[PDB]
Amino acid sequence: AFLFRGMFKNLLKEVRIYAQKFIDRGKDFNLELAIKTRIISDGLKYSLATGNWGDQKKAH
Amino acid sequence: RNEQNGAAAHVIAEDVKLLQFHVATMVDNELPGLPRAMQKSGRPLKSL
Amino acid sequence: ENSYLAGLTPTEFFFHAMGGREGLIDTAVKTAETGYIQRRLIKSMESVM
Amino acid sequence: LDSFDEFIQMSVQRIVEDAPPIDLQPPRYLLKFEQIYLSKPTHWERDGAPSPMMPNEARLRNLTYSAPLYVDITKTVIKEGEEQLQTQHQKTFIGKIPIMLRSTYCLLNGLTDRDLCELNECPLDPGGYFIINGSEKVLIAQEKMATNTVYVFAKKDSKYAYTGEC
DNA sequence: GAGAGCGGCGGAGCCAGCAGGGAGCTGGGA
RNA sequence: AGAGGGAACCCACU
DNA sequence: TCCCAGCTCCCTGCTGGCTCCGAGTGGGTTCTGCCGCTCTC
Repeated sequence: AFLFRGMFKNLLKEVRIYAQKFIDRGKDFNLELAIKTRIISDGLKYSLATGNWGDQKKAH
Repeated sequence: RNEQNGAAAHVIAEDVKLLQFHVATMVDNELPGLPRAMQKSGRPLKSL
Repeated sequence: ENSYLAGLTPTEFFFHAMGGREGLIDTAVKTAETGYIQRRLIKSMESVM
Repeated sequence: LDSFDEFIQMSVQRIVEDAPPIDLQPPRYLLKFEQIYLSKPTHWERDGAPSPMMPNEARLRNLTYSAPLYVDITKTVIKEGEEQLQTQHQKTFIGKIPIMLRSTYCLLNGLTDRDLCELNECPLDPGGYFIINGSEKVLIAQEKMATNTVYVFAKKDSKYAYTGEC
């Protein structure tokens, strides 16, 4: 749950960034291209595989 | 290149500041109070 | 109050484990400090002849 | 097994519902996440056809024993027209969650010894681990200081004679 | 348009350093 | 006809 | 000519910073950027 909270936060941040970038030109976005499952899936896989309990950028 | 063009006299101060960081961190990466040199994947560089 | 032949009673077993853990800890701990002391002494007096 | 079961049953839904709704605008756009769905573990081939994946096949082919996660999102659009149109994207795929073996969401749940032997699984295997890229991984419990309680300590060389923390 | 290549994003123990506090001399007035 | 790398982390031995 | 008040200067005490932390050895694992956008066939 400690990982999933931050990973859902990162998913929401990426969705917001993509949606804002797309609607700054005035067009309506699409949800499936906004959500990237790679963050949650690869982050959980990395944290379980390596044992470094956190983000990939902060191993120390 | 920026010395030939002349720049705006504060980009020169910015580049020399970043050149100061790059030269000194090659000699020593363990400077306190400064960001560590980063190439890749959360692993800091190994200085001399 | 019981010997090893009669068997330690479970409270005595737990207290004996508590006693032996201290010796295990001391054996694990003292090695690094002793090694550092030995290295410092040798590097101080290595060239005296 | 109970820790992972409680995680999947309650904590994922609680984290999803706890996050604030997305407000972003020139036209007012609202995003809300309502309900999560977790399917049984499955594997998509290069053709894309989904098939159930056994833990033994995951071990042999160096796969990850994971299950897809689907969430329901409601999108209400406001373009300054005084009415709003709501659109729901039911079962939106958002990621893969690795599944602890022999839990309530594993494919080996509730199976008999004959079924376990037919699936080439040891009946005496306790489970409780993850298969990540074919390697069996176990999560070790970490001790931490208890929260929400008042403790009083005393330090040696600190300027404070007595300190209480919570 | 597909292929693609590069452009960008804890603890313990010696030194330096400053700050506060007296001797001591010097110009001003007795 | 001498191939053929490295860092990090974990476990274990005396 | 000489008595004070004010400025000068050295020591003392305290705080912050830096470097160190046993010797060998056998296995295992993951990771070695990535999204993108102009560019080329």
